[PDB]
Amino acid sequence: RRSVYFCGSIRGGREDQALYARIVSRLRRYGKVLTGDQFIHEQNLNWLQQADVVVAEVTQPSLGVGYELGRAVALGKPILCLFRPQSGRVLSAMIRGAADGSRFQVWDYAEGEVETMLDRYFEAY
Amino acid sequence: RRSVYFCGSIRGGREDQALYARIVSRLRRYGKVLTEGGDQFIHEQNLNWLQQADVVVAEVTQPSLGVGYELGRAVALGKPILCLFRPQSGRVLSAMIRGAADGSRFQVWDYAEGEVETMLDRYFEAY
Ligand SMILES: CN1N=C(N)c2cn([C@@H]3O[C@H](COP(=O)(O)O)[C@@H](O)[C@H]3O)c3ncnc1c23
Ligand SMILES: CN1N=C(N)c2cn([C@@H]3O[C@H](COP(=O)(O)O)[C@@H](O)[C@H]3O)c3ncnc1c23
Repeated sequence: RRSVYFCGSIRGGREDQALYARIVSRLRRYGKVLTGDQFIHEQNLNWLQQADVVVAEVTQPSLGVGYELGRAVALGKPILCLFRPQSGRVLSAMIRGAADGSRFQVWDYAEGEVETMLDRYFEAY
Repeated sequence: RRSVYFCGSIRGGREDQALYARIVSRLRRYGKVLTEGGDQFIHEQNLNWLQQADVVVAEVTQPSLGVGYELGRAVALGKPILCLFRPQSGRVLSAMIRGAADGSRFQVWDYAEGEVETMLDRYFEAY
């Protein structure tokens, strides 16, 4: 059974929290979902090393999500970023520009599509 | 000359623009500041500068994917890091940045809005 690490804004804001729950619920079909500040950081870094794939929802700007992505790229992890363009935001150049189409992927989606997007990525992975 | 890479929110919000310019100015005293095609060019140019950099300085008060990402890449390259956070903002700093501190290779310092130059001074003559 493969490991999935999911990334989503917390102190950047909990606006998309309910959408994170849907993503996590869907990911459970595709693997085990892995996901006092030092302990938080070390436990997360531990789980990040274990993960076979990293999935982030990057619509809500977040330091932690970005940092997780950064450590994940350096660890050679396959990454999927999901961004909602209809949110009115322009995605961070550093995230969007990291997309190489294989190891680092960034997918634009509509709020109601999230499940079908996840299925599409994993049915190809 | 010594190279400094500076990180600050752009697409996460420009609330702290002025404070970055203040930081950049002071950093110029301690070395060359590398940070003054599309997004792919921006990422590639920035990774190149990050690799060259001797030290990484980030203002982490405004939440930002890019800043976090840069800090993540920087840790993995083994760069010395300094994060500055402003508790006056009312925000609670991300656990992942605050928890990433080891007090030498990765420092996270709290500051008040008039202390920014004096905080930067402290780090560089202890560097
Ligand atoms: C209590 N707490 N606080 C966080 N800020 C915090 C951040 N994170 C991780 O970092 C990301 C959120 O970063 P922030 O939005 O900066 O909070 C999430 O993807 C989490 O995996 C956490 N994981 C467990 N507990 C956490 C946190
Ligand atoms: C045009 N543009 N847009 C960005 N979002 C953007 C982000 N960044 C880098 O990423 C950090 C800001 O990321 P975001 O706040 O997510 O935009 C800064 O510290 C910059 O070094 C950039 N560097 C040059 N040009 C940029 C950007």
